[PDB]
Amino acid sequence: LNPLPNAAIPPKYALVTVRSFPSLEPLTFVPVPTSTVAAPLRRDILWRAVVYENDNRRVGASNPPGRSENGFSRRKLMPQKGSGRARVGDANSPTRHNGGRALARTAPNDYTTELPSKVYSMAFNNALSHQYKSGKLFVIGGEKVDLISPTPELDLNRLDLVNTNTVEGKEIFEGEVIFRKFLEEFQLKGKRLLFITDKTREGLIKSSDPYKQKVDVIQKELVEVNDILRAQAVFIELEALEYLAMAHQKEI
Amino acid sequence: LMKTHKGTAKRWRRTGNTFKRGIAGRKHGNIGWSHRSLKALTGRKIAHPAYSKHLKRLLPYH
Amino acid sequence: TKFLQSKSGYLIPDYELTTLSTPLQFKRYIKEKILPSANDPKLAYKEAEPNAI
Amino acid sequence: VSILGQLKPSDGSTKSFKRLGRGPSSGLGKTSGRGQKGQKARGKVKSWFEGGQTPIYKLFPKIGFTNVGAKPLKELNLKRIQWFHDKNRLHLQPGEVLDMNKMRKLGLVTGPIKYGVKILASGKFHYNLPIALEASRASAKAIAAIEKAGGKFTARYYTPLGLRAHLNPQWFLEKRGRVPLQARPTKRRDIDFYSKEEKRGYLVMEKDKLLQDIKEAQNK
Amino acid sequence: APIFPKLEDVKMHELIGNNNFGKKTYYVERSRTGNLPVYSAYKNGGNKIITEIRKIEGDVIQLRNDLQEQLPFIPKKSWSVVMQSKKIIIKGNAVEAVKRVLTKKF
Amino acid sequence: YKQYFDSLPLKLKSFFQRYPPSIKYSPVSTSTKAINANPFLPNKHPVTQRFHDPKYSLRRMSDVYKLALRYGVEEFLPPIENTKKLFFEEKYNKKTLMKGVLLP
RNA sequence: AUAAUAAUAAUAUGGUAAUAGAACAUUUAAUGAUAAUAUAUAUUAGUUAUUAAUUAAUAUAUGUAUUAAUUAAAUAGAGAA
RNA sequence: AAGUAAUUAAUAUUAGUAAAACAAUAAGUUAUAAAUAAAUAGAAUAAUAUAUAUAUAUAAAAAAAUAUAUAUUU
RNA sequence: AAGUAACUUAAGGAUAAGAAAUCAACAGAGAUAUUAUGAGUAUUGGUGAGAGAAAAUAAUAAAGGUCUAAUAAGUAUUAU
Ligand SMILES: [Mg+2]
Ligand SMILES: [Mg+2]
Ligand SMILES: [Mg+2]
Ligand SMILES: [Mg+2]
Ligand SMILES: [Mg+2]
Ligand SMILES: [Mg+2]
Ligand SMILES: [Mg+2]
Ligand SMILES: [Mg+2]
Ligand SMILES: [Mg+2]
Ligand SMILES: [Mg+2]
Ligand SMILES: [Mg+2]
Ligand SMILES: [Mg+2]
Ligand SMILES: [Mg+2]
Ligand SMILES: [Mg+2]
Ligand SMILES: [Mg+2]
Ligand SMILES: [Mg+2]
Ligand SMILES: [Mg+2]
Repeated sequence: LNPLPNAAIPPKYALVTVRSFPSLEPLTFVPVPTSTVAAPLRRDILWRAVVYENDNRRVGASNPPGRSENGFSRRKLMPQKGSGRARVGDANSPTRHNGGRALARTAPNDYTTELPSKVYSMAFNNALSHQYKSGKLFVIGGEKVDLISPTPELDLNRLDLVNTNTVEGKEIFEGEVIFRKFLEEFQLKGKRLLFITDKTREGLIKSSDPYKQKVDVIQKELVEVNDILRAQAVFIELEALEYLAMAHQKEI
Repeated sequence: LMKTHKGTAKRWRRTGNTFKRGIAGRKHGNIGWSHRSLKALTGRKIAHPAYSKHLKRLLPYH
Repeated sequence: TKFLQSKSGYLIPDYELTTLSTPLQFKRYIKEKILPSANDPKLAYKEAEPNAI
Repeated sequence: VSILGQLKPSDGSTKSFKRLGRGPSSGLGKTSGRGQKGQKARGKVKSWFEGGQTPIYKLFPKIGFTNVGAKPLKELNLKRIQWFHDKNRLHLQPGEVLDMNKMRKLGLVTGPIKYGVKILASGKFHYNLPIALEASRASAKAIAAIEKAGGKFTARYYTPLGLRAHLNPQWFLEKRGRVPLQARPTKRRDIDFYSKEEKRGYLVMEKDKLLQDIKEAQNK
Repeated sequence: APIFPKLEDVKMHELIGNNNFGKKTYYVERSRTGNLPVYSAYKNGGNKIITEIRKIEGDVIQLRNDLQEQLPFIPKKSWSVVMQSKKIIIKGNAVEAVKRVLTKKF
Repeated sequence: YKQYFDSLPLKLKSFFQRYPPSIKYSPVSTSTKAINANPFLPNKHPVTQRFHDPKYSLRRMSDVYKLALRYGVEEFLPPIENTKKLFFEEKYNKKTLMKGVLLP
């Protein structure tokens, strides 16, 4: 009579607040799709993405000398019999203390693993969704979209500080100070930060440089799963977030 | 990379999830024997499961 | 929600905003999460030790 | 805390690799799974080394030849076309024929079409499409089913380059400002095949110039 | 066409935390080409056949129960729902029956 | 017009520079000393009486002709009649089928 | 319809070659509170069905664990040459 | 002080996608049809093999072998 | 195993190769070099051990074409 009574249609849009930068002020909501920003947190996929990325990152410079690589002569040290001691060949043997290593690696050691592109995209989405759930995904924008509340006088819609390069009075400069003030306000001085820009925000990275150990400014293209997850709070441009969504959307 | 054993490829051809082969003992000295009896040896033969693994290893791209 | 945030001093997360459909629900959420931490700073959630008791 | 310090693989994904030569209670102790003392214990004999007996790649006579002139067509069943049509994926305007390029575009045939497509008849009963088909060739039963449906098949010759051009004409235009011309069948066997009315070959069905020229030569 | 639509066109019921999708309800999304995600799988060297059902959103247990109710001919035991990826495995080649059951709603 | 000419591919442009269309070059083989000597044909040197190889070797000539065909600048190139190469549709139409094709 | 723990009844639990499953010590990489009332190493005596870790005392270092935990890997464990 | 690495092939388990997968520049590999040394051959004429496809054989069947069919293609 | 080790000789910042007496197949491409697919395919082997292309499509790549030759003879070709 009724075949699948509890069937229903899932929700498809999560609202993310569009903010002005220096002071994270709500300008508008923007409904990003549920697949990007509110996927079910699958850890296994996330793990796969992270390990793969780590493997890709590897330098692989381990270069211990094997018995060939090691630089002794090929001469037999003591004759096979009539020595009163154990049998020896050349001095390069792993068995002896100055000899080369057994089964020695040789740089460059390629540690590169592969991943399906779809899996990687899914993981990327998943990390973003997790970040959103945590309350660690600050979308900054308002240039393209139609606003509700107007942008402040001293803030701006993109992710950058004004007059950073200017430094006339003292050696100290204004963009750094603004950044420090911002950090003080939102209580994230020692916390890891991740600024996902769209285009190269030179002033922002200059402002950051004092807190280079914790703050990582990355482009929209070069951002990683690892970078997203390590971050204590990500600060993404609306346009950059749109681009990422487009990249890692499931195709139809 | 790995490569096919060319003699084995010449002897054996694929048949789904097995290999087919010709019969041995029908190249000379056939006269004197019964023709009906000999007709057993004319056709093809599927690989015996004993050497299936060996055949697979010989022919990696089959 | 913006007004509520401004008066409060605290930030209500985006996911929460999306979820909660009424002012009453928002109030209840606030009572649950922020209020006790505000009252007692030792009771507050720490990031490095998220599974604290 | 960040999730980055609490990620596991899915259950059943990973395993511990069997680690040899690392103590008795490990299981893979001193001998390290090798057994005891033979050639396989300390050295390498080949996996398929049969001992000295005439091996299974020697007893048996070598059979057949590799036809290098062969050009295997990819087979497309009528059933799959019907299924596509039912699904409303078989997008065709009225008059436009379902050619090999068109099939590729749609996703009827998928992967590389190197030599051509043959249309086979695995769902000839439920086939009811009046659209016109065109491929390298078709099965007789498949052809009959197409005719019954109110369709129209034509077996069309394509050299590998000509086929490629047919599949992707825009590429050639991009590169050279000109798609290449479709070749005539030079081979005798090919000419014979497309001259058959039973095969619905294009040379007889379209009444080609090449066939006429051949007839004139024969006469003279 | 636009990835993020404007604020006006999006309804309240379309958002997350509305219409109660989590509690005892589900969805089964079709594939890219537009077919029901139900597949035969030949495990343990073609010896173990099993029917897999993918792309399930929401409560999988409820969905499984509903499918069992629909198909009483399949036993109760042979319905393994793996929770990590949310897919429900059946013992036999019971693909066609499952598809028939699902089609009417999904 | 000048801009359109400039936009032409490099090889074709170079050819036009060094063998310009104002000179009506010969269809037939000529003296190597001649002004109207076709660069695609093998011209005979008058003293030695030895056929010099074409100034544009056959591949290069073919490429030039294909470029001209692409941009519709065929008639400004010197004639390729007595070079045995035909091209594209003209080649297709004018050719006789092989003896093997017509008479197996 | 699961997991953990605990009951009851039953059956099973010697093992070379071998096969299979599960852990621990060590070192590096990713994430990471804390602190001389702490941490590390050593000695002695307790504790937990115990290759391990923990408690206390004592000693020496250090204003401090790439620490607990999860992953990734290994020049990852020696009475036998 | 001793089962390591590279390039490959076959199995298995899981995860992604799924009549497609990987890749998206095209091209290719595997799958989607079974055969046959090979050839222009290739799966219900009205349903389970008693039908059909291929190889031997043939006018066409039968005969051996393997494969294909009983809202939804595997 | 291998035209490898080695010895010997000679050059340059690199050398080598290079603008088709090339490939292909009646359609066409249109220089040489390196890599990926093609492909462990064709091909070949006391048909054992084993050895193994090319076309075509992609990258990397630079402006990549351009005469300097009175157009080439003990040369092509043939036998061995
Ligand atoms: Mg790994
Ligand atoms: Mg007998
Ligand atoms: Mg043992
Ligand atoms: Mg013995
Ligand atoms: Mg021994
Ligand atoms: Mg042994
Ligand atoms: Mg035992
Ligand atoms: Mg060791
Ligand atoms: Mg020792
Ligand atoms: Mg011991
Ligand atoms: Mg016959
Ligand atoms: Mg040699
Ligand atoms: Mg040079
Ligand atoms: Mg060689
Ligand atoms: Mg010359
Ligand atoms: Mg000459
Ligand atoms: Mg000779």
